[PDB]
Amino acid sequence: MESEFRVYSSANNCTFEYVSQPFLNFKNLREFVFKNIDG
Amino acid sequence: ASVYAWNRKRISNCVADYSVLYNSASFSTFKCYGVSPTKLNDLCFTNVYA
Ligand SMILES: *[C@@H]1O[C@H](CO)[C@@H](O)[C@H](O)[C@H]1NC(C)=O
Repeated sequence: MESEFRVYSSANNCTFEYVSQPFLNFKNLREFVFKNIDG
Repeated sequence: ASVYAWNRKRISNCVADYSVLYNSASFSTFKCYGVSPTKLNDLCFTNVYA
């Protein structure tokens, strides 16, 4: 059971929110590419 | 809200249909400064402060 969230202490000024469908021996391989081009 | 404590809502990440507001008969004042209502429905803006 997931019952511990400790990643932040505050959230003051939000500009953008987006809720989506979930993306997800070692059995799974997950590749991601993150790019910042022209905003 | 009261005018001293006027509410500000930031509008982002959506499609703003201005023709619905402009063609309404329920508004007494729709005075636009700096832009015309006809081309509002075409242009795009970063954020809208309401
Ligand atoms: C950001 O947050 C602080 C405190 O929460 C506030 O004083 C400031 O006006 C905010 N700035 C914007 C641009 O929302």
